[PDB]
Amino acid sequence: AIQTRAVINQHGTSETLVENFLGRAALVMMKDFEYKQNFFKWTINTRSYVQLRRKFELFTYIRFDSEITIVPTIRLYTSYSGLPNLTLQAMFVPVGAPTPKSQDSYEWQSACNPSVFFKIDDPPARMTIPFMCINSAYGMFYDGFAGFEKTANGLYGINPANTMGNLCIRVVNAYQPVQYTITIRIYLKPKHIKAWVPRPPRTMPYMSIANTNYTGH
Amino acid sequence: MFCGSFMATGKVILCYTPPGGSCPTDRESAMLGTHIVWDFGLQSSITLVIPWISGSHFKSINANVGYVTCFMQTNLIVPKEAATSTYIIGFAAAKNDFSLRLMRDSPDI
Amino acid sequence: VLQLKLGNSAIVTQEAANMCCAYGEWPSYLPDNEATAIDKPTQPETSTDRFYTLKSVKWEGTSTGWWWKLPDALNQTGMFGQNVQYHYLYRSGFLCHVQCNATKFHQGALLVVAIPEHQLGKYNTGTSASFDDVMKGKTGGVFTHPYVLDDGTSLACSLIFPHQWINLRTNNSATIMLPWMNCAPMDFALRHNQWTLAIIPVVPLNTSGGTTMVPITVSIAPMCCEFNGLRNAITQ
Amino acid sequence: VLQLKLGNSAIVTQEAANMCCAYGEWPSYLPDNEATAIDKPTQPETSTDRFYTLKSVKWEGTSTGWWWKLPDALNQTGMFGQNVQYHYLYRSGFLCHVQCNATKFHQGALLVVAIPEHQLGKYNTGTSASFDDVMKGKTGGVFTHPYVLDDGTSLACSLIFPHQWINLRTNNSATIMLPWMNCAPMDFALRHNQWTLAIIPVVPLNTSGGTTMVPITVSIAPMCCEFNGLRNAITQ
Repeated sequence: AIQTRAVINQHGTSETLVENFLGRAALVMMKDFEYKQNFFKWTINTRSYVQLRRKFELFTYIRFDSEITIVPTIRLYTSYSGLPNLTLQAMFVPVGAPTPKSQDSYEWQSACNPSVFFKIDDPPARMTIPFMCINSAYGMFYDGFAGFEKTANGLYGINPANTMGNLCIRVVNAYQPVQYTITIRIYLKPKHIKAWVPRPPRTMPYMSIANTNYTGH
Repeated sequence: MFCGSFMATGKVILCYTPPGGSCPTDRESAMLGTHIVWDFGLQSSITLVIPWISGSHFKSINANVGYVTCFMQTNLIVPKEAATSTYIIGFAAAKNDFSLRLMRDSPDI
Repeated sequence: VLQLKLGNSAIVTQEAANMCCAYGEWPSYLPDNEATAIDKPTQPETSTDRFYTLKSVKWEGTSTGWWWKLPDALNQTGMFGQNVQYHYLYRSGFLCHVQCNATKFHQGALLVVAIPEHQLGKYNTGTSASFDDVMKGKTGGVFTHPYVLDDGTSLACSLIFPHQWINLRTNNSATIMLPWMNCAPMDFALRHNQWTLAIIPVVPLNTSGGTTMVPITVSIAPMCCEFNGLRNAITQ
Repeated sequence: VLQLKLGNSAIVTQEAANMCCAYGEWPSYLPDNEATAIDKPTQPETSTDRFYTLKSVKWEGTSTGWWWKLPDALNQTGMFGQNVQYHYLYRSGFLCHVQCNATKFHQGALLVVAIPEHQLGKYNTGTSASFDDVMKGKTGGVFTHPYVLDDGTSLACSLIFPHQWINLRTNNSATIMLPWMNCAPMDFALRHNQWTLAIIPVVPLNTSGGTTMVPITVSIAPMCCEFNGLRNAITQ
């Protein structure tokens, strides 16, 4: 209710660079799983949260490299004996490879899927995912269909080339006597960001994750 | 931009109040301040150059930084065949001297 | 189409911009050779040199005319009006601009004539015009006998004064610039009127499907304002 | 004996004219390299750069002191006061002159100290000073505990600020010139006080056959006034 005014002195424009605008490491996913689904699985995408989705949708094509940081926290259940230093495996599955179906699955040993073995009591794991798209840039808006046949006409705006891959995290020494609950936080920091064809910002609230429908308010 | 008929004519007063002043209440107050006597009968569009604006976040809210006001100098004159009602649309932009700092989270969900 | 930018104000006008200079003399400041015999004035370059737009008048089919006496019309308006109330000596030119808004189906002719030292008439009486008759302010006066120009002269011969013709089929704007018209270097603004801008409908306005309204816009801007100094040091 | 001529005003002062410059910096206009980041101001060279003489105060044997906060003391006085009410941004220096009139049989010492950003104290309470306590206008305030300088500091250490001594047996006048003291290029005059001129009777005034009155005269003159522009054209 106080109408205060201050003299503003500014100089320089490096702060408003698109590299700095989109180069902020933000939460992209956060999931909790129990001792025994039994593991963490999530396909990498930006549209999970409204803020980052709106930030990215201001442009039509963005090409960037992805830096992923995994911050695990462990909370015990029910006597107490301390927080175990469980080993964690985080594996990136590209778009052309199968994903595991269980904790003791065969794809955990694949030599073509990058894997990071890190412990709870260590600094968070970190790896960089290069630009891994068929096209030269990601497309946030697709005015087209995947194919010429049915069961694809129901997927409008979905381009298979726009998928970023699957990230799977498990606990190698999962079986423990008592219990534990593990929370995984994924931080994504785009790097070498380049963007094209800016678009009007989104105004109406989102109605779905992959269909740009809109409602009132 | 005045989106009226070709023969529609008239005048308006486009006043600009510097920050800290009071917005005009009648045409006389508008004429005494900085203004342009826009005649849309001849010029279909007009351009205003605001000298400077400023603001930030400090409950504290930044004070007003001025107003842009329009008053109807004459009455609208149209032929019999033309429509008796017209419309005006406006646009905004910034110059090369604009700047921003301290990137934050936009409230628009 | 151009802009008549003058300091803080601007008017969108037509491409004509003939800008008839009264007696072929641009307004100018009082020369040094004549300023020594009287008190030295201080010139306000701002913001008295700006366009003051009066309320638009209505041009109907029975209008006789309108006259505005200067600097009486601006004696109580803006910075010029503020200045004349505090300085007892005044000297400036003028730049009067008249604009009309009409369709292509309207007709009528206006005579924008600046009459210097126009003394009012008061037809059919031996008593001079009262103070209320001459000092009409920014509202202005209305001609009662425009044929005789309200002074016993003739409107036919009024073209000897600086005048501009507005013919609705040819043009819609007029611009007359008036220099200092006085027999003395400076004069008192609150009691004497150097000029008198008059608009007379020589040819009546007429139409069939038109609005029969045709507003008229008048704008006056002092050109080279001079006032007696009010902050001269008395030391030494 | 000389004259302190400044535009429209002049004061007859003594030959001392020490003219202590605060922190050894003459007041000056805001430099171009710093004016690009903010709105460009327009400097009034007249008549804000003139001496404003307040009503004389009375120096008795029990006086505690007087303080005047700037530009609050001049916020409603003359052309400066008129300017601050219409422009929302202000920046200027100051030139404070204090003169005392006393006979050769009078004694007493005054400390004319200009305290920057002097925040008031309000002894023995947890509540801040009200608006009426700080903005006293041209009347000025009166110290209640001059020993602690009404802020919890010490008058003993107040000599670190720009100060001038008035010793009735040596001199009767003081002159302190203050530049722009702020962390921002320009500031709002109606809500913030950059300086605070204070006169404190360190040594009480005393006499036997004197008048016990000894009036004190205070004069403040803005030096380089700057205000935000109010007549910038919006065309083009």
